[PDB]
Amino acid sequence: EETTLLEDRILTTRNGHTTSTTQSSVGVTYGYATAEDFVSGPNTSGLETRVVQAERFFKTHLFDWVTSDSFGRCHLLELPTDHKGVYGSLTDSYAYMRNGWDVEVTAVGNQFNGGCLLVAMVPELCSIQKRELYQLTLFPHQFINPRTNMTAHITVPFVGVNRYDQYKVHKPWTLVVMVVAPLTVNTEGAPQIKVYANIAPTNVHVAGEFPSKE
Amino acid sequence: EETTLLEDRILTTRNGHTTSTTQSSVGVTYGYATAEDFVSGPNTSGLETRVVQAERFFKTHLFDWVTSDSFGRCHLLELPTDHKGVYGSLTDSYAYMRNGWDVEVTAVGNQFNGGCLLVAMVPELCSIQKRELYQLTLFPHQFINPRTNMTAHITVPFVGVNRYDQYKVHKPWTLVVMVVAPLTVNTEGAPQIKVYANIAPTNVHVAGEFPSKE
Amino acid sequence: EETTLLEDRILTTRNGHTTSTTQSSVGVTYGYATAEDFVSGPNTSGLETRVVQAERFFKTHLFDWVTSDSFGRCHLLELPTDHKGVYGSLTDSYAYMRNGWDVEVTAVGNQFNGGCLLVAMVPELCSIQKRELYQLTLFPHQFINPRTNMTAHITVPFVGVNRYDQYKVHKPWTLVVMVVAPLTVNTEGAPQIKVYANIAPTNVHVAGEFPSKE
Amino acid sequence: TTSAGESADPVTTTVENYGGETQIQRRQHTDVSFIMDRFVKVTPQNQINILDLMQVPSHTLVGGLLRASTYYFSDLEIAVKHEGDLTWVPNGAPEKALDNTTNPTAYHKAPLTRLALPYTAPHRVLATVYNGECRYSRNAVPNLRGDLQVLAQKVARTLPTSFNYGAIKATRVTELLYRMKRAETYCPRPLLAIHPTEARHKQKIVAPVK
Amino acid sequence: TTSAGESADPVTTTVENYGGETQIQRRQHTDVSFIMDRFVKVTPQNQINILDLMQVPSHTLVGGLLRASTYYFSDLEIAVKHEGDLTWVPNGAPEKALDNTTNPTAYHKAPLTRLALPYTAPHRVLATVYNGECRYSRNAVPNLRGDLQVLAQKVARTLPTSFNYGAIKATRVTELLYRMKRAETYCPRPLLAIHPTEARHKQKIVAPVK
Amino acid sequence: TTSAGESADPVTTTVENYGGETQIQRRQHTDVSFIMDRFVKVTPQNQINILDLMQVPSHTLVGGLLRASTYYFSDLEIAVKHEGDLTWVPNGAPEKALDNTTNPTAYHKAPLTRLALPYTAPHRVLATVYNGECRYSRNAVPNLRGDLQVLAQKVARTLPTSFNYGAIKATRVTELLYRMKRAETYCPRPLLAIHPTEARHKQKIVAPVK
Repeated sequence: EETTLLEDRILTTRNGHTTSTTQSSVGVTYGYATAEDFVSGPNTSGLETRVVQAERFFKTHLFDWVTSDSFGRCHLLELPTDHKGVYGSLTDSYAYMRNGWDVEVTAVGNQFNGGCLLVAMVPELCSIQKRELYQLTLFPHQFINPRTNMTAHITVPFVGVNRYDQYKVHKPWTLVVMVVAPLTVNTEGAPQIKVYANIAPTNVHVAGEFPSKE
Repeated sequence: EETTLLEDRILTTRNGHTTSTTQSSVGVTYGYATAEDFVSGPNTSGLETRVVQAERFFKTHLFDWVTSDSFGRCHLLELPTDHKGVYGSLTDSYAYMRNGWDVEVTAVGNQFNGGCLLVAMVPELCSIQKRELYQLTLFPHQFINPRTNMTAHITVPFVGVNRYDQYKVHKPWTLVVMVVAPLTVNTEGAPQIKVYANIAPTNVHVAGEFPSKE
Repeated sequence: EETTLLEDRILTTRNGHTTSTTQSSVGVTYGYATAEDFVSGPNTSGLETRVVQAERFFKTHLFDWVTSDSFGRCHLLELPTDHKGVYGSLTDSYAYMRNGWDVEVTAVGNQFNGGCLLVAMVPELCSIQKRELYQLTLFPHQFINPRTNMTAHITVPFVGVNRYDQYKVHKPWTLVVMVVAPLTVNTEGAPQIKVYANIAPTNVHVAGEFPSKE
Repeated sequence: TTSAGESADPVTTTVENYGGETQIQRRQHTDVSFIMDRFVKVTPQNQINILDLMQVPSHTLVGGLLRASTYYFSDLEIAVKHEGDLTWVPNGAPEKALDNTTNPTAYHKAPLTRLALPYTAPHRVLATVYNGECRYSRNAVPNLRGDLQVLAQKVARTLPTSFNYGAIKATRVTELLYRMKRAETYCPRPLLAIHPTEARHKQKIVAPVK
Repeated sequence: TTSAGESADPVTTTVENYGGETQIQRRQHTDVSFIMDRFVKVTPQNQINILDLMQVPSHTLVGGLLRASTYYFSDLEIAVKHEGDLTWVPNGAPEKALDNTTNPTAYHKAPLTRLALPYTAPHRVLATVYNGECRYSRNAVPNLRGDLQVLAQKVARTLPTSFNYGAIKATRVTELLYRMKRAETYCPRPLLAIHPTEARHKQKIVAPVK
Repeated sequence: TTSAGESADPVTTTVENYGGETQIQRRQHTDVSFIMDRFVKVTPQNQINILDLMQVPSHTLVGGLLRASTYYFSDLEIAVKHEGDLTWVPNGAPEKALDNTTNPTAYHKAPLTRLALPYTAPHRVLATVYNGECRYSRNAVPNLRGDLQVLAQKVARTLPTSFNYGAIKATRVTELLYRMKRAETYCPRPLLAIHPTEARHKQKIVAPVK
């Protein structure tokens, strides 16, 4: 790690013409793989194309971490979610798509806060009982713990029973942020911490072009 | 030294099957020597043995450092002291013994405290006048100063007019902790600092086995 | 930069038999050059001499940075200023002089203060309008920003339309400290920061010895 | 050892850190292929049974461990106790095909029929859990955001119709057991022991005689 | 990039940091010698004019940019519209020398006289600003300390008498233009655009016809 | 130089840090063997005197410096002014041996007797201070914990009986001086100057004549 009152664990991620820099890095977690599997299979008959213009960061607010949230308070975000940009327009121009996710979650208070957040990328999240939250570390994850860091970064591939997805009927991944230890503010911490996601789709491939409404 | 708000001066001491780790290390002070002198002399006639099972950490509370303690407030611990474990049982099974000491003293408050502690290992401490406390640095020592560290570590050998001791009538070493600058708590320090010792006997040799009470 | 709550950006400057050390260094700014130009020109006819005994630090208070000072509050110090030591006596014993300046400016509060100071060395400072203060970074400078550092160091050469000066009628350099962002004290900062200069003349050369008053 | 806890990089210390010695381990029993490869009983339907591994109760060894994976592959064996003849039909068949004997039909031979069946789904792998719909003619699935409450919309979902190993039919099927062959498991998911009321979960364990 | 802001070490990022490409630049027009080398009009005195570059209005291109340097060097060209003959005298001349024709005198030839003049000051370089006095017989200059207010003492100061390129005199001089030749500039000083009332300073820019 | 003050690692700067120069030093006078090797007077007992270096007053040079060590070794010289003959007996002797002349007895020869004596204790080294008891038949020594107050129990302790260089006896011994030969000192202990009332301790120092 590196130096006096603040830090040099310093990472710049680039996705397209968008960059993000943290000085409290902790590294990135690669989930299930280091690369995607084959993008060109039998089910697309050679008709698929990469659309590099969608591989870039978009942003959404997740929740506000406050002192009354207890162990097991969660916020889920299913992926893909509403995107009003060029990724979002792909889902209405092509019948089949596949992409992984480069995920960056922020919880900035200051180093006088306490408590701890687990951020995780779960596939096919249909239900999670309370007792299973004790095993959420089974999934690609990283913690946000104020005394160390303010950013979590997980990079995950496309997964699914099928090589290309139809995102209007299926959501392969859910970002989950879970409170593992309640926020403490003491005399000097931030009164609450807003949690934000900066997400980039990676390796987006589309196949099967739709008509227009003309 | 090493990095932002907390630190990497990181030491793990092992004595037997017991370990101790600090992240605010400052190093260890070796007193009077780097090794013990000869363990096998004329006075034991080749009958002495090492008992490696006693070389491990035991713990005792020393005192509570509070804001009303002034320069020269001391706490002495004569060594050996009461040990209800295998070292302690050696002193009742053998007439003569020798061992050095690996000493670890802790004073955890936080980095918003001020004040300073001198910890020292003095041989044959029978009396210490107030004015002599200005020269306690003559002895194997180290400071505990909150802004830098919470641990002192001194490693000292067996010393004595005789090569093996009889600990039921003589105490070769006294651990002394002395307040050199009074504790300050300001708005953010710990209200007081409890001082604890973690001590391991080193190189214990015994000779001259006693009867039992049977 | 380097480590936990405090720092190792550690510089010792020596000028004569005087030293100054900071642990929050940030480096030194060299203005307009790395060396002086020629010290021995036609205008002194070979009669000039170096007087190494004047090359050392002298000290003056500049101002007290308080929370009511707004952007653009300045404190100027014209150089040379009153010196009651051997540099000061040179200005009354020789008609012509030249020297550069090694300048060290201090603003110690603590790391819980906020706000920012620009320190700059301006030549021939006769007037400065408010709008020009936005371009004071044109001049040899460095910032003092509490969260990073407490010291600014600028080293500048002799400059002038003439190779040797007459300091009783012309002041080539003005030290200016300017408030760029107002001081914040919050619950833990220093209530105000006194600003001090530690200045050493460098390369002092004199020519043209005056009578006495005898 | 100390480490950065936030990282997620696995940290495995050993007893050597205080003078012990790590021993050898033989882990043949927690190998996925071996442990998944034993029969498990299911409660059969009187006549038509579609072969769906999610029918094995979640508390059993094979149900417990199959649900601890997201995606899986295997071939299958079944053993069936039935009256009449047993017909099996692959994934994708019309259900009326269950009545035509050119489809694999096994004639009754006491006490039971055990069959090796291939994986027939149209997918490279199947899933124990699937966050979506297979019916088209609907309205799009929402992009849910929120806490755990939000997941209650999904409870009326049945796993896609293509997630099966075909179906079998006989006049009466009395007993059905499945056995996963050549199993592969991907992406672990939670595995829960019983939660004790007491400090330790206590059970009568098998002990000598008197 | 992140850097230590307090340092003053120049930090120049490029569009490459997010996938762009830095282009080539041709900077011939912001070269000091070229840009300073054009004539600029000054308001003349009826007869004696001392040649002092600080006479060109501060808002002009050459006045704007000459004041953005502390010390400067150049030779000079002047073009002068005048009645009679024009005499020039170097730096340091008695003003009564302006009436003696052996000193460089140009005889009237319509419409104007343009002359190349050398730098004649006794200083290696001249300054646009000078914090001091040239009159001796005075009392010493103070060592001022304080805020900006302290600088108001200096307003009645005129630049040293030696800071000039001589002087010219004719019966009537009607127009005078200066042009700096071979200019050198040292130690940059502030250069101010117009301050807008609005979000953007707007002007009628030269556009086609109708 | 800056350093970590808590460390205890000796830090010795020099005048070179600001342009001075460290000179050569000749330290022959603060060598333990040399400085300990001079006679020092003790107040004798009328007849039996046991030879115990802790008898030399703590304020003297040899008493001051002997108490600044924990353990020490030396041989010994004594010079004794006495009536009759002087008998010495080694460490461990019965005191009635002091009356038998085969034990080293020196016959009176004016003005005094000076003798070289060996170290005779049964210990490899002797100590100026000893935190314990030599009498057995007692109860065990406590393991004291507490502040300085706790050390007041120990004041009635006399140094072990074996800590001596024998004993001497004569009809009257009038003067006794000890001189440590070949001295070795281990583990430094405090050495105290006089504490002044004033800013500086002032004394009449030896000066010329008038």
